[PDB]
Amino acid sequence: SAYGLTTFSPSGRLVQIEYATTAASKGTTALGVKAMDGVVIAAEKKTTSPLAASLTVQKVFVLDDHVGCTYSGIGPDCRVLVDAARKACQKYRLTYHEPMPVSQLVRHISSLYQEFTQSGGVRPFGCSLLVAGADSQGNHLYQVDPSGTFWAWKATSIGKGSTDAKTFLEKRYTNEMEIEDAVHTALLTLKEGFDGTMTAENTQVGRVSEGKFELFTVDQLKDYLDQI
Amino acid sequence: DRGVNTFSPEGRIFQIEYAIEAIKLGSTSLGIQTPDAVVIAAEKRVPSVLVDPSSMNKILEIDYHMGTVLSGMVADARILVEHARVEAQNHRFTYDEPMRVESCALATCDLSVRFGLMSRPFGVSLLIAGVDENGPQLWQTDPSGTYTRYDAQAIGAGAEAAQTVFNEIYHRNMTVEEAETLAVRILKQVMEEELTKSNIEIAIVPASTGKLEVYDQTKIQRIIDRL
Amino acid sequence: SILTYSGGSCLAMAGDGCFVIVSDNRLGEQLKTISMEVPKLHVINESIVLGLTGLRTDQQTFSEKVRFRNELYKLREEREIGGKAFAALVSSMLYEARFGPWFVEPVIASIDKRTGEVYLCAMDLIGAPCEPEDYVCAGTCAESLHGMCEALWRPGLGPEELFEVAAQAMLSACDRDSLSGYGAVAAIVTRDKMTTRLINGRKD
Amino acid sequence: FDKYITVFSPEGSLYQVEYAFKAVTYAGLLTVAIRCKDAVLVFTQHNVPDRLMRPDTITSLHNINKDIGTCITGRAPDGKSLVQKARQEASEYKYRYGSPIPVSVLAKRVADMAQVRTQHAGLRLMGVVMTFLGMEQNDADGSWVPQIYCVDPAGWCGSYHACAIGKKQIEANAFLEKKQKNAPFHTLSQKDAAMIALAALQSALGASLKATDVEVGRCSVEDHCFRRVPDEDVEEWLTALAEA
Amino acid sequence: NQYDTNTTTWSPTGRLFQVEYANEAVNNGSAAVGTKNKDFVVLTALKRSYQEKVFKLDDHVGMAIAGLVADGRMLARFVRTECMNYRYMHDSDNPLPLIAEIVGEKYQRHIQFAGKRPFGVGLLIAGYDSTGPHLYHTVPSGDVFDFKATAMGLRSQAARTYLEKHFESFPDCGLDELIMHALKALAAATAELNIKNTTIAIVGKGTPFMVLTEEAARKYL
Amino acid sequence: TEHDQSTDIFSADGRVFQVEYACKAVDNGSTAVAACCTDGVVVAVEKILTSRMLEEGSNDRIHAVDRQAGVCICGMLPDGRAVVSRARAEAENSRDVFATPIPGSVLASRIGEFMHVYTTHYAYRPFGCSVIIASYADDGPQLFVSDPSGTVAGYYGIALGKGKTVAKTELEKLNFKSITCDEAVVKLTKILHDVHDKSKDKLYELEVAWVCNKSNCVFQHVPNDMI
Amino acid sequence: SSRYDSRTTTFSPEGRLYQVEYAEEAISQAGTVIGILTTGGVVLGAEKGVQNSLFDSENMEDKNISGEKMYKIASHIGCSVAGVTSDAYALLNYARLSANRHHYTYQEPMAAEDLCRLLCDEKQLYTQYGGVRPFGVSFLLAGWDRHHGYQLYHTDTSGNYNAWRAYAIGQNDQVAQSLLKRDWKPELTLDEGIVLCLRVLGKTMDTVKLSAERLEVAVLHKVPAPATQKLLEPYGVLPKTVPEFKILRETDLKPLIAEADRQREAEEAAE
Amino acid sequence: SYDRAITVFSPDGHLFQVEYAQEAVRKGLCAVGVRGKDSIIFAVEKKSVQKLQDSRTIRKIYKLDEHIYLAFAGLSADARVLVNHAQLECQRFRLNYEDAVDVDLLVRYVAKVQQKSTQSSGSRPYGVSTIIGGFNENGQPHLWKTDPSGMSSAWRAVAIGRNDKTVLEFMEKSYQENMTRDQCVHFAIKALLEAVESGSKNIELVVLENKKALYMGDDELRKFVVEVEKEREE
Repeated sequence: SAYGLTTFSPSGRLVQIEYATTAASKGTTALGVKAMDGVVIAAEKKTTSPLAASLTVQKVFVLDDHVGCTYSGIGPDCRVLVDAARKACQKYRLTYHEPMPVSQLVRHISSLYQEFTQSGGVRPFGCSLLVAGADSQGNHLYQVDPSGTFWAWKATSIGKGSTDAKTFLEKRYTNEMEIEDAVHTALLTLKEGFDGTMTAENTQVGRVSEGKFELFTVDQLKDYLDQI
Repeated sequence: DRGVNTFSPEGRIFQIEYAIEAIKLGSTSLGIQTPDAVVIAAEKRVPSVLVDPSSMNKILEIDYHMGTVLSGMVADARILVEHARVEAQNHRFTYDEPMRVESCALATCDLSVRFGLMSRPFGVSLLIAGVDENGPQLWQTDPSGTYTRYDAQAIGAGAEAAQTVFNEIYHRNMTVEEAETLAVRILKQVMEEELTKSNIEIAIVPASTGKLEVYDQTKIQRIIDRL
Repeated sequence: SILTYSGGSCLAMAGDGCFVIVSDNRLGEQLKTISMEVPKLHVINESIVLGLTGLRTDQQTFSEKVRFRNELYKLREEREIGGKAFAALVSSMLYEARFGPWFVEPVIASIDKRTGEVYLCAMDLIGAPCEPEDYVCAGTCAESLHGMCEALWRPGLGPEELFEVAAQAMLSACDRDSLSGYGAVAAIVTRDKMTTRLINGRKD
Repeated sequence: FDKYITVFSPEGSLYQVEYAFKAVTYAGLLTVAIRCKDAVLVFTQHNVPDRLMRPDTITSLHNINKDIGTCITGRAPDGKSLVQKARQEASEYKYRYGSPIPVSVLAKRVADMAQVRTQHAGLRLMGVVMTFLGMEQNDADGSWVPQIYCVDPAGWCGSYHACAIGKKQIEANAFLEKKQKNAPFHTLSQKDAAMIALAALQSALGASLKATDVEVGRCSVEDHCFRRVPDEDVEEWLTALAEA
Repeated sequence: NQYDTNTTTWSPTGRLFQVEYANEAVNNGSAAVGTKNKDFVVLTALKRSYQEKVFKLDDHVGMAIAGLVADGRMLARFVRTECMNYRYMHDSDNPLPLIAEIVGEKYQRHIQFAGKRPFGVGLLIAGYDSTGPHLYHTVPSGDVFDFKATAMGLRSQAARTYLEKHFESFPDCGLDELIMHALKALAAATAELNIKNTTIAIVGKGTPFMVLTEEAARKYL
Repeated sequence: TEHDQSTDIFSADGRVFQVEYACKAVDNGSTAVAACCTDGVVVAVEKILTSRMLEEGSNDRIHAVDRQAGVCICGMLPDGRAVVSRARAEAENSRDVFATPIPGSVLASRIGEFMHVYTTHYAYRPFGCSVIIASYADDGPQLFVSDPSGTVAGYYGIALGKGKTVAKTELEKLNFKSITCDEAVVKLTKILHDVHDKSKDKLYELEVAWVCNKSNCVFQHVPNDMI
Repeated sequence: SSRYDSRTTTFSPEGRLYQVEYAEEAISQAGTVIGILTTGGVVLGAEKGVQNSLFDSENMEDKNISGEKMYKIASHIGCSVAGVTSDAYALLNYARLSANRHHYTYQEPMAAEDLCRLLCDEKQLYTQYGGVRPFGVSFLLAGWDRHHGYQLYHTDTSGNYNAWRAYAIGQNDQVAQSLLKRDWKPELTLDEGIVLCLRVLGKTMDTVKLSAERLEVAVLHKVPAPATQKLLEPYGVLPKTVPEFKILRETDLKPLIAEADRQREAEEAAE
Repeated sequence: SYDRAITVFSPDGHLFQVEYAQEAVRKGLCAVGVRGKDSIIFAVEKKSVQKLQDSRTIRKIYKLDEHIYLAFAGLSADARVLVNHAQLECQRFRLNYEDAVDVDLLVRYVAKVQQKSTQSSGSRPYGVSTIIGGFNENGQPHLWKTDPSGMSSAWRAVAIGRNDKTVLEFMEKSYQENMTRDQCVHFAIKALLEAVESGSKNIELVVLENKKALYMGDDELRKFVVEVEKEREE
């Protein structure tokens, strides 16, 4: 099949892109906060049942040694973007022998979203991403949506509990936060919207600092949860 | 809604039936075979007095011994006649002799049937007229890719009328004058306008010389007056 | 030899917060001279100069391809490329023609605007780099040039002293070579400015 | 229209994916897998309705390679097509990297095959859940640990302590949840794990089982290979359950 | 009818309608007959402005068609080409059972895929090889029947009714009585038969596939 | 009810209706039976004749696919013939590449895979035949059935087509461990004569084949005297 | 699968192409964009959306290549877009690649009308071949070349283009086009053009004072040529002035916004 | 690669995609050609007069080679693609045969491109009708018209686009053989003002003579329009 599935409608709307954006906005909550010396991203990972192994569920991904991401929406669709992003980072190192800037990686991702809104025989991706990283121009946090549009943010949230989280961050955010105060703020913002008890096993956290991106282990995250 | 390859419940392909309807809305064309010669003729039908009638020829040469008259969609017909020309020259190239009229009819039908690639059949029927070792001949091609030999035939809007005039007057044994005359008679009847000498085309291929001759305006008038 | 058909030579040297890069002016067809005004240096941006030697048709073709990629880089990335990334780019373009090569041998000099660190590179014709901290040379009088620099260069020269050493090395080597000469052109690059000078030489 | 091809409905869902999951229960059989201290086990119903069928030719279990097994649940021929694609994948991996594919990596590759059909029009989704079983090595000490990974028609890929799939999966999962509260399944012996899996099948089917009604697979620390368990070993687990 | 548009749609009662409709193209073609005795096969056909209905496929084999002529010609070119290759590689006649199998298989590929149309033509194939005379009938569904006598086309039920009375006597008949039985069967599906509207073709022991001229056909009409 | 127009769509209940419809074509076709003895395998099928003027061997439903294996077709014969070709190619591949006669279980699984792929794609339809596979290679005597869904199973005895419910009843009163290939031919033929419906189908004959020790593990038609 | 084809490239019954008309309706819902031709250059101005406090900068090293609404194509050509944003990025890359290939082949800059004609042919193609939706974008292009000087073009969703002395696309384009038809004159300077642009955006946005945070302005003008290295290029000849595309900052707009508020307070006084 | 059939026959012999293309042509601006003794005139209506339009107007009469020009009606973007194909064919002909292309042969190439668009899977027809005129290498003038089906014919004067049938009736009465360069310009302006409203800057005009072409300026055109507006009052 080689005809288009996404088309214009009488008032100028592309409805499959809206429907895909509705699927992204019903995923579980993820967020991100940019400090003056790094970035933190976090996400809920609740399982449906205790017969599921918690450890293996991943909501936060490494894309390369300096940059990582999280998502809300349809997980299997996110895996396709994570594989394409990893590949682009390595291809950039082979050609220039330095790390791909986050601005260039986001544009690469955005153009892959745009193709699935126009090519024949395909529907759009049903997930939004948060991308966080460090390069020569500093620390960055971006959001990308199913249309392919992207924005740079100081703090933001995606998914179900995303409006209340964004109101809570607007109050508590300051331009002069250290990285450790940002990890505190991020974990406090999740707790507000969380249904049940937040544990180090049902949440996941990643951090950019000193030019490197790293997932927290369960043990590291427990120390931060006992202080909040 | 229903595709290009679909059969109807009585076993016909729909797109081929419709292409045959488009031919019945054409300008009228006809041919008559005698033992001496074969004759072809067409209603021109120009849209205004501002058109140069030269530019609207409905009778084309394929090679020295064969000519064609077309009915239905003119631009589709030009694709077929270009193919017939290229085939008749390939035959001379390879075998150093003229191509037979029946073989040229056959080649044109093998192009006309390759759709399902092309989106639709050609909306065209040709009458091909020529001379080879079997004498003067007249063949018809049609959008189903069938070809048939005839003694006299007409195609287009006035076709049904002209097959009643043929079923009265045509015998297998006429002369060049009686056929030239029967042609301009049938045209006068089934036309819309009044029949001048710059409003129809005529051509002959005679057994004697075996070359195709397209009649001028001067020579057509002698045939109007003889009426 | 295809690499010696057209003539020409290039040298670059490092100092304290500066470099100097120098080329000859000759263009030929084996022993015939076509022109005496063809320097072989290309300014890429304020921080980087490329010298190209080898067959002249491949110098002109390869430098046009490099300028085209650099223009698209600036629009995509919204910044100037730096010296280490530029040399990696050039090495990747040469290796793409591994089994049907461009007959050129690049010399690259750059200075990091922020730190004041100098970076030199020379490549063979399929892209293998060598990155010393003193000098690099290529072209028809490469063997002589390589020995003049080993004798005259020393650490920690300022712009004007380093200029004198590079000019003398280029003129002594060209006087023992039939295929390079007719004076030289030099660029002197610091963090703050870029100077260019025309050096007088022999006319044979 | 959203009912017939892979495009989104207005609520953000994909109906061909929902319907491919009903194909999993429509087939009418139940499977249960469980991981204990030193092994992983899988128990699936062996249905031979017709008395003229040759029972040893009807199986839901297959080897992907020596060391990885699968169990198919749902539309049977759909599942056999995924066994052939998985076999091909494991053999390409070995050629390219020179070592046998790990069970977590293979499950992810098959999950990607599925996601491609939810996003491109014109090929039917496969109406199966595939469960993969095998031992995997730790990089720290070099010790081996059993795994279960399930892959569904949406392209989701996940790991379990124990799972039931198929008809009455809701009731069989509830049952395993209760039993888990006593002792975590990773402390249990094979026998105790087996008594929990067989009790869950029976409870959900509402019937009694003989050895010929179930087929069982196993990998262990002792023998990495995926192998069918002999009928005599199963009889003795059922006997042991009937007592208590 | 929601199931009658494409070749790739089964109906709820297990039928394929587009293939039944292509088979009506054959049943409305002009009639043709075939018969055989111990060592000959005869074909006759109503060809009435002459319309070609019989085609030679190699020295030892030919056919009559009914239905769409342009599909007839496409199959004739395929079988011709196959017989030429066989003789190139083996220096002998392509066996008739293998011709009938490749034709059947080519019809079937055109009833299973959406980018192909069924062939709307029926063939009677007649030939003579090392195992004797053969007569096959092929139809748009892809079936192939091996016959002692049959007829296809318009009003071919009357021809088939006549052949059911006499066919058991054909093995003992000579070539002249066999030709006559074939014309009396074709007559039952019908103006009367002259040398200008009827074709007669023959193939057999010591006889390459040939179409009688108007001279030779006078003896029987 | 748009969900039943192509094989690439599930219904709300988790069914694929085009495949069910294809199965209905097999269930309305002529009956077949088969049995696995200790020596070999025997297959028999009813041919409904459409004319009393057919030659013998016309529209055969049983075909050899290697020296030691054979196939019988139920439902639509030209669809069956496409599967026979595929099977012939798989048996040849096994001899040429792996230097073995294809084992029966492997042949059946490749035939299943091939049939399944036509239940997945908008541009093709499912086959309207079920195939009985009978083999005796290094894995012993084996009898399998593959249906239009691509599902494959092994049997001791089996019946297909419109007489199958009754025929199954009668195969259940045989002893499969004990029976020989000469007894089997008599019993199987009897079942087929008894389920034949004399009102609907007036003319018929039986076709029978085997592979066993007596035949040297060669698959072949039984000589017409043993009926 | 063919029964679910929507037939995007098929004529409808008055010679209309419906997907092309519907994409035009999408443009008319987008942020307003203005262009003005002066004797000193071209001005492009755009309304930005409402400004949240949690927005950040990309912090790019060179600031005159791209804003939110304005993009450089080559040193002598810039543009501004209305419509589907990710579609604009796909066509912007195509234009960048076309204009820089020309310079590779001829070593001179591409003409402005030529670049506009290549871009429009890329749009026309998707309306005639290939079964997918068209692009939903409209561009204003500003350029300078030696053939016709300063130019301003507009492109639409059908692949048609036209030349203008002033123009507007997006939301309130009939209001903006009426005010420009009154206050444009052949003898405008670059600074008078920038003021005339801020007042038109002022009116359509419908705020008495101009927020400097809700506007974007770019110019295509001619500046003194830089170096002239006759030692490295002995036959190189530059002219006195070269085109430049510049995106104005908040410290260049401050005086020009003042002049636009005074002329707003002296137009509310006469009434 | 999309390969759906778009242009198909329907039950009374109609090709609807071709008739719809012919409707887009009748909605288009009006265009006129006139053959004189030793000149060819092309005249075209323009979209409208505005204060904001740029004085240097985009040309809607195209040059195909030194000696051949083209005007059109219908979808302007489809016409630009056709012009591009015909420019390449003129140069391909010089490369292969050395001579300059004849006008009738270039018209056949263009008509064949239109005809193919009505029969190729995966694509719709061009919604364009063209008028093409030029001089051979022996000074003789030709003027041709093509429609969206691919049908071509030669004319002495002709009109296409909106109110074609009105302008064609006017021209049928008044046309005379062997007119002068200035008598032709008059006749063409007059014919256009049967459809169009005013005659200010809503006409462009090209005069083609053996070895010279001219896009008429505003001043010379104003002179010819007032002369014609005076004669329309009588």
